[PDB]
Amino acid sequence: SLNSRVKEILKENTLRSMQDSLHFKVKEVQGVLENTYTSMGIVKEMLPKDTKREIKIHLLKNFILANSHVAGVSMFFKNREDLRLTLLRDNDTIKLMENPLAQKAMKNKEISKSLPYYRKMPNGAEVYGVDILLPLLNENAQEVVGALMVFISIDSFSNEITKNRSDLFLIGVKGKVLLSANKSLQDKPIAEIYKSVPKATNEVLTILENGSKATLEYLDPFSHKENFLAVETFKMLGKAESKDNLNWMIALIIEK
Amino acid sequence: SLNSRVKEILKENTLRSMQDSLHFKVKEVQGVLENTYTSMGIVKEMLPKDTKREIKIHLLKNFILANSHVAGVSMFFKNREDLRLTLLRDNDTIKLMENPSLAQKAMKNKEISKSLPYYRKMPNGAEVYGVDILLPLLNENAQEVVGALMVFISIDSFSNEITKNRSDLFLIGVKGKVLLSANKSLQDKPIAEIYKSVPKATNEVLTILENGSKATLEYLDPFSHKENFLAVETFKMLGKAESKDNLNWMIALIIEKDKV
Repeated sequence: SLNSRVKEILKENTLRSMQDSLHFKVKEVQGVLENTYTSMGIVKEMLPKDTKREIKIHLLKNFILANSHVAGVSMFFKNREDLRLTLLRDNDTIKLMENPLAQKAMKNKEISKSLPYYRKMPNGAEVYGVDILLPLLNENAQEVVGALMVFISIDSFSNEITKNRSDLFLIGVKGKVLLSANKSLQDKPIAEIYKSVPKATNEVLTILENGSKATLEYLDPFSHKENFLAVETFKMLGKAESKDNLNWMIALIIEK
Repeated sequence: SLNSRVKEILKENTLRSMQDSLHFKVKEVQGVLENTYTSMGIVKEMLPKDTKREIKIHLLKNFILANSHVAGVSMFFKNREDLRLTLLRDNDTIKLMENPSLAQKAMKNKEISKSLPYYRKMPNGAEVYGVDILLPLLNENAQEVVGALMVFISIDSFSNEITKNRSDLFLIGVKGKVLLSANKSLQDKPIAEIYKSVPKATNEVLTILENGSKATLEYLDPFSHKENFLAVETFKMLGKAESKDNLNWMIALIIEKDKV
């Protein structure tokens, strides 16, 4: 008898310890984004200052070199044709000459972000990432003079999500898998992938809209064994306010 | 027999659990520090570029405004006496001064250096406990040192992570110096002396500090006169950066033994 009272107490503790482990991982991903956004704020303020084009390229280059999860940055200046540049990682950085999200951002004077997409890199590879768009202001902090685009590599979060583990999912807009040990799931919705357990995907998709966190059980269509699932949301753009600031999600699974 | 076996089992789970809680706190503190180390790396690279004095000050102002645990930032140029400036937090604003800004050794070293903890006089008359991180500024060819950037990290500002809404955590530094705890009068004192009534405990902690490990133990608290569990964990204060001046800091977590 008391065996069975012990087994329900231990299951409670398994679920809560799983939730703590997920929370630790969420904070780790938020802290990567926050390191990047701190540097990005400083570049945003310094890029429109009264500096030669070459200073500005040094600034963008050192921003990317310092931020491992940034795969490229772009500046566009309204009234300067020599300040419309992209930098992308290759071995070090490659400079290349030459906009709805950016047009929006300059007009609302507000940080924007794109949906996840693949972008080609100097060595023919394709990096899955999101653009973050920021207005650049003149000295008086009122006139918009340009835009800064930061390409955040979602693949870079392999250091946090898939490194020596395969039990973690990074989930994004509308249930899309952004990153997971199984690269075949990238860019596909959990509603498609996990159609065999509709209560689960729909409980998960609720938590993703509502923010919040939760645990459940579901039958994994790949392993065919029963799995504990724990999910937890955070705001990808952090504090901000922008209409574009959505919940991302990290999911953690454990075989029952 | 079932009761004792289960009680030992629960006790290990409890130590293990407070190590998890402490590791979380260590990564939060290291996250805060990484905000600053990433951006001071950019500042380090941009400062000696060919820009006007007024651009260099804007960059320093932006750097300190964006890093809440930075309480002062300074630039020194070997050959430009107009670029010898300090920005200090003055209550809620920033205060520019041109004072006479170890910094020798930093410029001779070409690696990132660090001071020992000290009490810095602030413009509002208060003293802030922190450390200077010193970064050399290199010319174009990355080979010759033209000056230094110094970043004063306020240890006191980690109260948000260590002592806000709790009193069970300690930040510990060089040779067991207490850097931050809820009992303000421990600051800057060695645990060897604070906890002299438990010499086996301090010997163990001090050993973990030098070996860069983690552990748990039990000790009788000289202040509450109750027995405590104690978990400790070291981390490299400068994080990923190689440096002669790097060392282990530590966070410690205590819990009254008769509450778990």
